[PDB]
Amino acid sequence: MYEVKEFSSGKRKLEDYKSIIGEEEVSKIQEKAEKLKGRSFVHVNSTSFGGGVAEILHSLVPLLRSIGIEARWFVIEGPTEFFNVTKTFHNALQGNESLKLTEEMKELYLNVNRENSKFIDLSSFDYVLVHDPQPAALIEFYEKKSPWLWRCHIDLSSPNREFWEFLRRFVEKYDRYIFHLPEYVQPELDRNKAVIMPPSIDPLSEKNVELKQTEILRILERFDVDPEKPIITQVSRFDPWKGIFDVIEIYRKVKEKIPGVQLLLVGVMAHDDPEGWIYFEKTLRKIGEDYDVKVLTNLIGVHAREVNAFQRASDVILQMSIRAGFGLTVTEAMWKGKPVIGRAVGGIKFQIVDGETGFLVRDANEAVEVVLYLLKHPEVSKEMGAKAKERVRKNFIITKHMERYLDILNSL
Ligand SMILES: O=c1ccn([C@@H]2O[C@H](COP(=O)(O)OP(=O)(O)O[C@H]3O[C@H](CO)[C@@H](O)[C@H](O)[C@H]3O)[C@@H](O)[C@H]2O)c(=O)[nH]1
Repeated sequence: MYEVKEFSSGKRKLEDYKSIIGEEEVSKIQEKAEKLKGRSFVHVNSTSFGGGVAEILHSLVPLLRSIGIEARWFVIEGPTEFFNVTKTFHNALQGNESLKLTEEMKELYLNVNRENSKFIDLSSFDYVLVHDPQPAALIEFYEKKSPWLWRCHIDLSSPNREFWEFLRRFVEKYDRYIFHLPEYVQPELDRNKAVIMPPSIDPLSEKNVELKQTEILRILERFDVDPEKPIITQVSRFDPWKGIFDVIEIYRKVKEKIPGVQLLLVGVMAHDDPEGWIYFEKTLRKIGEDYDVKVLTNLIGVHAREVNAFQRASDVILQMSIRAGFGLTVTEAMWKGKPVIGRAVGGIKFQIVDGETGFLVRDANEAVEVVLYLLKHPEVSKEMGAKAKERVRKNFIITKHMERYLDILNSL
């Protein structure tokens, strides 16, 4: 079990966001952090590199620090054989009731947890937060003296029975269980001690920070995107249920009335995700040689900062997921003032205020209508975008994220 000490976002402090949330909110914040002044608020997880959870803590910990709380972040150490099992635990918990949990695995898991628990006495802190499965087992290797919080970053409405009955012996312990949406909350738990906390976006990160016109254009000219013609875009992982083929249908139907429209299929995916790289190949084959369609991924060098450019350069953003988690991509788009068109699923139904900040469609032909509407009526589009930005500012920003936690500690 290592520790953060440093960070990457730098010395992020509530002040760096003053301009974004106004002083009344920075105040309202500091207030809620006085009643928790000089306290212990530790975070534990699998890694500080790959992941959004990691990307969130790098900004969140410093932030908690600079507000009066002695935040601190410890990570977990383990051999490949430990992560692979957890990779399984993961997909097991998110459905896929074909994986088998065995004693070899249980022993390994619990042991890794028993060991990494002999490095830092977690029970000594005023409050403890454990992120995701991997370290859930820690809670039974110390005697509770303070509240323990379990933060879940995955779905738990239909988990692999075998695996949930095991993990649950750890989760049921913690004082509160935190889920992104009110659908990931397993019944085996006590709804009274459960907390809904949508994730958030950090306005100042690579993925969401305001770039300069010139850089956007460089990134555009680099992947052959014409900023002078209309652009529609869907940012998402390449899997069978993100509506990627529907977006292609939409782009084609729209293209009949607007022959210059361009479709941007953006998406970063790990090199060990065959499932993903196979749907990716399938997509290119379906698109055929229509180069007005740009398939942008990390293979070709697309990353957070490039994705940033692509979203900003878009006229309309789509998210035709058929099955979705919270949908941070919809959030980023809303932050950049873009009207989103998407399906009523998971987090997408909660973020989009139909008719106000974007539209919720049921199929592709309806998605086609609104895309043409918006394209034809830019001022309207600009409107929905502004509102969408406000919605995020007031609801899904890393500061409203923290303030949510602060609310959780004063409620213990
Ligand atoms: O191709 C991609 C895909 C994701 N992102 C980033 O990831 C975020 C969007 O994530 P979404 O695409 O919102 O993530 P989900 O698909 O909703 O993640 C689901 O699946 C995960 C496991 O794979 C679970 O842990 C989550 O709880 C579950 O919601 C955005 O902020 C992006 O910065 C990219 O930049 N490019």
